[PDB]
Amino acid sequence: LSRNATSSYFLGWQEYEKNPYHEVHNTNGIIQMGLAENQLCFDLLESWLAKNPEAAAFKKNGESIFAELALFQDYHGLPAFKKAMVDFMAEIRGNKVTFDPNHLVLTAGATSANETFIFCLADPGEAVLIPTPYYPGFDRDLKWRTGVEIVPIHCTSSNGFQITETALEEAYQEAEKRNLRVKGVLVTNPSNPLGTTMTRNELYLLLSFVEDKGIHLISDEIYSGTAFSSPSFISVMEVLKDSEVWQRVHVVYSLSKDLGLPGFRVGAIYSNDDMVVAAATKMSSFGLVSSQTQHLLSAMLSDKKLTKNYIAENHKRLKQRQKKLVSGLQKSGISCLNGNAGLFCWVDMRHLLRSNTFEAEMELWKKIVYEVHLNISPGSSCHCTEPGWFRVCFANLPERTLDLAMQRLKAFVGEYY
Amino acid sequence: LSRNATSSYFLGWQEYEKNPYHEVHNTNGIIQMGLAENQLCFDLLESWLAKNPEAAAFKKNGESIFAELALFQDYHGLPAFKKAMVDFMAEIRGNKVTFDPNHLVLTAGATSANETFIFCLADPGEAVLIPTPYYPGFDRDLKWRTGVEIVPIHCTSSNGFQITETALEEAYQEAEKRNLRVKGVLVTNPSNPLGTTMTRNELYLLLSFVEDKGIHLISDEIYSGTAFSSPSFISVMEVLKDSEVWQRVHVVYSLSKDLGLPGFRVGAIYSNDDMVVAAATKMSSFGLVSSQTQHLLSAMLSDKKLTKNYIAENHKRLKQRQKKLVSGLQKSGISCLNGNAGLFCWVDMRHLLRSNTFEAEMELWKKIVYEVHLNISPGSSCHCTEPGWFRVCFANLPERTLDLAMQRLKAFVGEYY
Ligand SMILES: *CC[C@H](NCc1c(COP(=O)(O)O)cnc(C)c1O)C(=O)O
Ligand SMILES: *CC[C@H](NCc1c(COP(=O)(O)O)cnc(C)c1O)C(=O)O
Ligand SMILES: [K+]
Ligand code: NI
Ligand code: NI
Ligand code: NI
Ligand code: NI
Repeated sequence: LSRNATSSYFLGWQEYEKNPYHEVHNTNGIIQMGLAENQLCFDLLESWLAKNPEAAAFKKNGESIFAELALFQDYHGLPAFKKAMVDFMAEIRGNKVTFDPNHLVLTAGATSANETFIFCLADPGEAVLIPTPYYPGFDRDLKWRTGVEIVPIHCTSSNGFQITETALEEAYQEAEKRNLRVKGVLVTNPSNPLGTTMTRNELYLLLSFVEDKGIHLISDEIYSGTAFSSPSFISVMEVLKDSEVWQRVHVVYSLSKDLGLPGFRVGAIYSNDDMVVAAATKMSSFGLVSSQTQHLLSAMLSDKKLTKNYIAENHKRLKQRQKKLVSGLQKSGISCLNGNAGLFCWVDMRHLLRSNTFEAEMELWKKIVYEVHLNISPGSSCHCTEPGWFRVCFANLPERTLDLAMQRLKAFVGEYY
Repeated sequence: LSRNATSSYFLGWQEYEKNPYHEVHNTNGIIQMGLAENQLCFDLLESWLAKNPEAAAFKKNGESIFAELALFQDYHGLPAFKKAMVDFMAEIRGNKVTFDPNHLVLTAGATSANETFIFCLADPGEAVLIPTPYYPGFDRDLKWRTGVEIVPIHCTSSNGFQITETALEEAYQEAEKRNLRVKGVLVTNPSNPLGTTMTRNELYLLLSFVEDKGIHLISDEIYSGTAFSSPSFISVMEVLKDSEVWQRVHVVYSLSKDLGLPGFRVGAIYSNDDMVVAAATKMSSFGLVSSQTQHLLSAMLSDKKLTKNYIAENHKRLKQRQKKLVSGLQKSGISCLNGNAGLFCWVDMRHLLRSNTFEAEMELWKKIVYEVHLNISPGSSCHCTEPGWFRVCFANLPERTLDLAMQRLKAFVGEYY
């Protein structure tokens, strides 16, 4: 084959499938708390669909448009869907910001949109700065086929894993050291795996740093609609609304996490740079969104009654579900980073480490997966600077199963501590 | 931006949108005969859908499976859909060959599957051999992000644009000359833009050549279901059915052309090499097929009554439509390559060239688009070795519009010749 053709986050995931938990067929199975999915609000969608069958019937205004959709492969995207998307994104941001649909580019999921953005701004050998801890999938998405390098901006629990001027300069000094040409910074807001919204000061800090370095800022806002608690979610685009730096600020979105439709593969890129758009637009040809899905979500995201109620009901259920995990953890004497967003909790299990090393982290992880039968993501998998932290997903399973996981966890700790 | 971020086939296409033809709003518009789309058999699908609403209703065996689909993002693909796909591909090949679903990899269209295959077999700087003329989109799909080079295997009208032992060695000698490492040959069977099925002798010739060079063979069989006339379509996989070369034979498929659903973005890769599959599989994450589309086509492609009737009715309508273009052309004294497949005719307009040059070809093309108001693909756009040839699509428009195009063409020739 070729070079391109030739961790724990992916292993635990594969182990889960080798022996998945089932409330009837396999009660001693592995419980999956390692995938950030949101299955809480399906009933609201399932209900709406069964009563609004026209979208799925390839019909518009009553008349069939099956032929038009079957042929639609325009890499510019279905216009009705792009408008519905930019309004939904505006609604999530309290309508404090507005997006132009001619500047929105659809992609098959955010996995496809992040890689695409890398291909547009960084040539092989070049580099991007990314705050750690970060989504484990980034190592694959952003590097495998682009040949670009990620230089970590380290963050510690000292200041709640926030981004500091110190970390930024330090990460950039590491780039210059390795003679790597830094093309930009890619941040996740709200943060995965932290489950925290970025503060306005962090945002201004990023905007200033990339203004002094003449580089790009990419904000992965896929969890923007999962901000179920104060403070408020602040889009990087809102911070620009209060010279030439805005042409270097970009947004990556997806309907995978707030709507819980990762299977439909709807992602997007939004940039103010007319050039980035045109190039990203052309690249979407490699991963367009099914026109069938575009038309369906175009009808759903157009029902302002459905979206207003969905957002409010999702925040509510997320918050309730989050407290149930926190309390379940507090029950075993385990604390979490104070999070107000995401579909997971960044958990502090340092006090359970044999030693302050990653080797010890690994060991604790193995036991949890092979003994407690729970799949969670270790912090080294997220490139966290300090051992002991784990990401635990709480919205990808039934409440009762969540309780079960907690019990198996309480037993374990009260079984070795 | 970056290097990656920074012809006539694409221009004529853009001109068409700047002034598209319309049988009511714009009769002097440009007629599109440059896009190989099949709108002939939509009625059969549209009809089936309106009477089998469950697929589009996210329901299986009566029960809702909306939640399961919404969450399905497995890069291994929905199993029911993969089985339905491998049987449909088997049916198109007269069930003379069988495909294993664990060896089939889904991608968002064949555009996504061809690039992916390039990333798996060729490292940047390396090369692939491709018979000309070939699909203009290949220059973008296979080279833009892979950095791989295409070395043309020239074919002339002398022997009906078939592939000869001479052309193969010659193309390979050109590679060695440019110190390019040849990784394989990528062929289109049936051929685009020729609209001809590959003969068994050509297939054996390719299998032998790649066996002597120790390289891979990729067969783009996206038009396999558009073989509406004798001789029969012969899959490269059938030729292998009558030592270690089969592990280097691969197939690229799509539902864009036989089913006429380019908008749904369903593509696939099939290889016998367990290693290629696993790697292609991982790469599909960048362009997965919407689970909604997978489930819909899983029901449709499972109705053996629908598929048997669709295939037979499609061949029939294609053949009838093809003769209508040939006769329309013969009417202006224009001949075509004797084609038995595809959604287009490879037309000989050499006798209309001011001179035997491409400059003259360009000139004839400009006039046709700007004067006759017809969009067709010139042969240089396909990297044809001899000027004067044009690809004309006949299945992407209403019969009456097709007649109109013919009239405007007859007038033109009888207006300058
Ligand atoms: C649901 C997986 C979750 N996060 C994934 C993810 C993506 C991929 O999303 P998609 O749109 O479905 O391709 C892109 N960006 C980020 C920042 C994340 O987290 C997880 O398990 O972490
Ligand atoms: C319908 C366009 C037609 N051929 C396209 C094409 C593709 C892309 O197909 P998709 O599956 O929709 O991404 C891939 N391979 C080949 C060989 C062709 O021709 C055209 O206008 O030529
Ligand atoms: K897709
Ligand atoms: Ni367009
Ligand atoms: Ni603009
Ligand atoms: Ni899988
Ligand atoms: Ni096998």
